[PDB]
Amino acid sequence: SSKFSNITIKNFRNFEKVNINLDNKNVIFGMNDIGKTNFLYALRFLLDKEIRKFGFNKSDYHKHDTSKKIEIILTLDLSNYEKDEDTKKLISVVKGARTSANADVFYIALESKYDDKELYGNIILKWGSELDNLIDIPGRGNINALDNVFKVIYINPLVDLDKLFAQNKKYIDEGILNNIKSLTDQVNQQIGEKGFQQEITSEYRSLKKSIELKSEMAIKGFFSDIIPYIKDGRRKMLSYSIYNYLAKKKYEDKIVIYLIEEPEISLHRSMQIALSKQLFEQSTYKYFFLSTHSPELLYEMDNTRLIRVHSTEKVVCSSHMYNVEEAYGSVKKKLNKALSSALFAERVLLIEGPSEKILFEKVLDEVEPEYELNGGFLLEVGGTYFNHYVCTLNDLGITHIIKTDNDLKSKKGKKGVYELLGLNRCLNLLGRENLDEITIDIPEDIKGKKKKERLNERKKEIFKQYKNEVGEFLGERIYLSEIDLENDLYSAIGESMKRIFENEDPVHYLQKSKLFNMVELVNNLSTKDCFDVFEHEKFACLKELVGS
Amino acid sequence: SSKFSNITIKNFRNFEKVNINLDNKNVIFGMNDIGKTNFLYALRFLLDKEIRKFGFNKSDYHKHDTSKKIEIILTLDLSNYEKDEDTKKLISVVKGARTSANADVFYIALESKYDDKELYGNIILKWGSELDNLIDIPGRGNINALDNVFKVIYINPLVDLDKLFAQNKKYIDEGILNNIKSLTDQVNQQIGEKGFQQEITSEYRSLKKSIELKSEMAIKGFFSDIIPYIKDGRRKMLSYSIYNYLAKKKYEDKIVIYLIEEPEISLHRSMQIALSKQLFEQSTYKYFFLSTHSPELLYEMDNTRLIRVHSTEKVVCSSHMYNVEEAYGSVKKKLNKALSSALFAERVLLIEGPSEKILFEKVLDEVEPEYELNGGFLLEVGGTYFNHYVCTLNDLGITHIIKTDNDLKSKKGKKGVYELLGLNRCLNLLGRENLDEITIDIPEDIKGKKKKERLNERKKEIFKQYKNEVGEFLGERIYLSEIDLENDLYSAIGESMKRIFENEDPVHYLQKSKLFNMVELVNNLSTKDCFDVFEHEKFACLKELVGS
Amino acid sequence: GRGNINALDNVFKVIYINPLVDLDKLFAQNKKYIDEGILNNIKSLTDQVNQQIGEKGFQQEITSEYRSLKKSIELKSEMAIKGFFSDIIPYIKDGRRKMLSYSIYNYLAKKKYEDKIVI
Repeated sequence: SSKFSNITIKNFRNFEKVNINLDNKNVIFGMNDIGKTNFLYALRFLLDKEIRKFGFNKSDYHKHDTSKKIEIILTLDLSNYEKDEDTKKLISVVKGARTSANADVFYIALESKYDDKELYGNIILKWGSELDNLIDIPGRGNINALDNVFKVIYINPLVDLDKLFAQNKKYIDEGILNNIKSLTDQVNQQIGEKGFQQEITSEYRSLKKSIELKSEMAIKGFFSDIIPYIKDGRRKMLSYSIYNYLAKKKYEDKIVIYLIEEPEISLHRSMQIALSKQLFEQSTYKYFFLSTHSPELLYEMDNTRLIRVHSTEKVVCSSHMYNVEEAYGSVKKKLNKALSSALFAERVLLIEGPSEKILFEKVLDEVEPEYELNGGFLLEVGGTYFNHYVCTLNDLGITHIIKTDNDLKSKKGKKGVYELLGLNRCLNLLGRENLDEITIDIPEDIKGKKKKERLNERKKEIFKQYKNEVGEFLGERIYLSEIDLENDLYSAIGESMKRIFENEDPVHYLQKSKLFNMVELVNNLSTKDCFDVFEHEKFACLKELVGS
Repeated sequence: SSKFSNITIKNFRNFEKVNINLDNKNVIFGMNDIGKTNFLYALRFLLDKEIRKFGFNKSDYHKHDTSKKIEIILTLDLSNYEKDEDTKKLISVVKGARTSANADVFYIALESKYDDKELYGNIILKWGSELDNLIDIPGRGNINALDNVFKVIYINPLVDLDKLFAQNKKYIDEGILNNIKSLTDQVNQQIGEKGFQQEITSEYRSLKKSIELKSEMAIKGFFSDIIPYIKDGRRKMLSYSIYNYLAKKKYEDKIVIYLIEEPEISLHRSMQIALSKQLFEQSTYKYFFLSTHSPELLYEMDNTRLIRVHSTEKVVCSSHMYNVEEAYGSVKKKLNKALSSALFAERVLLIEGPSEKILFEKVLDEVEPEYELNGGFLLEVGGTYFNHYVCTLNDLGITHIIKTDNDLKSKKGKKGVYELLGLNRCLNLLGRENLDEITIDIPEDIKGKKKKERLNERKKEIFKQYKNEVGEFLGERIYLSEIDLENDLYSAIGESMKRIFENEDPVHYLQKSKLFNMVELVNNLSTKDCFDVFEHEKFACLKELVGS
Repeated sequence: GRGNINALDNVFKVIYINPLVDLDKLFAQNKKYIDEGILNNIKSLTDQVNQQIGEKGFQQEITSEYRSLKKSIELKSEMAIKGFFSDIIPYIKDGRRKMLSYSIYNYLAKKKYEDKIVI
């Protein structure tokens, strides 16, 4: 359902052989800053006439090897031709280069072979329906048929608004203009109305065989300079405001593709969210490619493809089609802001709530305070299932770790029925179906602390029944507690928790106020306590997060 | 206890009259990008010889008025002279410009008066112990005594490592060097060992009345070019790695001041945290001024002064000495990451946990989804008191709003005693002392849901007793619920909550699993429900957050 | 000397004539230092430009786009804000304009630097 299928880059700079799936809206990010920039340049060379005329240098070839040929192919999908207007744009120019047998697909390729004597390898653009017999894109002079289809707008991080406005002023009443024109000449008559015009001529005439020297603008009219005025960081957003209005009117007849590199540069965090809303929520930017290091620039992300360039020197690329389902729509904004910062990390530990974050932040601080520097990240997920977070992180090649409590949820409208919520979420990551809800018989005289302890006994009983299902969880880096985190914490530092709280049952007291008591616990936690919790088998997720 | 007291900027560019307190480590941020840049330039003009020799242009004067004089004064504190080594650095150069009566203070001023005929206003640097009779800083030629005290290192956002390395190579064995030197000459003898050297001379000699042409490096030795090699974004951190080692050895005899502008540019989020740890935790950067738009660059902030430039055109500056107390040290990293993003907002709503964030994000989405674009922010605080967050936001001129539940906490080691935790935190913001803990008599047969309902009756009773104390909370934008959020939510949409949950007591069912049930609630919440919750008097904090 | 100037800078003013020079750029340096009832009519007429320029579809649509993006966008025209004197570049009635730059230097330096020795 997207015109842009995938792009292939062969032997171009650090790209040995890289295949990346695509969509209308694409966002690229990762550690390799060189790979992200070369990715945008590889798209410009294929589609931007100004950057393509310069040809390939020796450095652009992969590993500076001129024998290997540079090849950049863009695969397109024309299946939605019946209801896509921009698809008909491409068809009208391609004409007979398509075949009816493969009418759904169309290829746009860039081939380059290097000449030693000419010290210069030219760029030959081919297209066609079949990848085997691509034909040269027809052209006459400095323009070809491809330049009539696609117009590439590259938004530099740093831009002067007055300079770009001078480019758009020309194309963007008459009886009124005539009065302004005659009045413009009225300026020059009053300016001359005098001692300098006559003395510079007497000096010029003796020097060289009328020197009036009027004033600019009045010669060419008021339209020559019409720079804007509002009523550094603020004017950057007005340049985007010009781009939206300009490109639609100027390039309505062709497909416009935006290449936005690092737009968060010299931009406030609040404006980054404003730009993110305009990129995804608004239909103003139909097709763009975005390179960003800013998590706040993805707060409003939806219906986009996320491309992650790996930190390795091989320049491996992992792409994910990020789409928020309608069921998650009521918590979409909360979910995106938490996941946006996790895309840039290397290992993400899925925790439930803030009480786990308060504990883990203190424990990690004593054991390994540089865990975020090396790519670790604590992502808290509350109320929702793990599938949306795991699918996005898995496709992007990000190591995901899950630590959740074994919980039971009472079904509404019926008493005595409890859903196996803790197991179902871990089973959902493995693709298995939700387990049947169970009914446990608790007497009416058993309430409060006595009631909770009996429910814990069912959790331990349920945990033992699915002993093999837990075995599959550990292979998938899923860590399901027997009862909950507080009981696993008691197993690691029971002597410390009893001394810290002086209460004979520290687990019961910790769960009274989970946030406050966890803060009270971490304040009195010893350094050996943090190492004991870290080294304990029940907390293997902390060892997997640091990556030892 | 800090050498840098405050700085005064008068009639310099957009700074009409601005007074900013300072410390050794300073971070500046805000909407006004022009004010932050002019703030760093105002410091360079006072202390950087290279930027000071160019003098003041007409544009540098405030509102382009040359009548008003530009004045930049830096107030210093020399009280810690007995134990501060860098203080003795300044004393050794100032010599007799200090008086013993005001020995604790020293002024460094920049005065500029404009000449119409000379079209140029020079920079006159004065210093002295008394602000009334400042004396010209002694100098001879292009250097003065102040250039011997302070060395300003300005770190540009974009820097080439090889170029800065060429500046530091000179100042950073012999029998080994002698073998490398003779071997270097061995290159040239083997290079000549020939057809080009004789033919270009035959052409040159006929053209003009020996043309051997050897090879660079071999003439000046191997030390001329020694560029580094490791075994774009990665090399930026190595440039900082050079700066730490270079500046300490090169400028050990003088006070080095770093001016770092927008270092998050072209830097990964993980490296920003690495740089933040080096700025605050490490003692490598004793004195610096930091301009940043990145919240991740303040994850490790501590013992620094936060300067916030207001969004207004008057360029108002609010400064806060941010310091984390020892009591908050066990949750310092968790607290900083939440507060770092709140410094850049304009209105911050302090909520307790994520269940409040899940609800507020959905409600705000329907009512005002652009609330973060206009400066709103939801900051969740769990387990800790509000004083640390409110003091930082209040000093920076950021509107702070607090919404918390009226809670009771059981004291450890004793039953029947409950602390008025909900009221104490709101009283702590007003400066009042903690209230005396109360004891409520609950029978042993009353447990579970019946026990919670009796405790709610005490909360309503406690709420009515302190009816006037709640009145002072509303003036301070403190919103204390009578019982909790769930009961206030029932008051706003009771009909909707009963229909959504089908349970006769939706408040009791919502509190069973606060996270999951809140997600279940917001999914079925109507648009009119969000407007009813927003318009209700119990949720006036949402109206104060958007700023209507 | 005091600051960036010394007594020698008050005696001698050095004019360095580069082989390649743009006349319009050097003229912008000398325009400031080189009647009133006439200037007042030119000034009011300069404001008469801006009133007739706005007299309209772009000023309202860019604001609707800006206001939704960020919490009036009229955008007039340069020169009319600072007056006619901001840009007054010359016009005669590459090699020829080089001699006119010397023609400016002779007249400029004598009036501007009459009080000091010009080299």
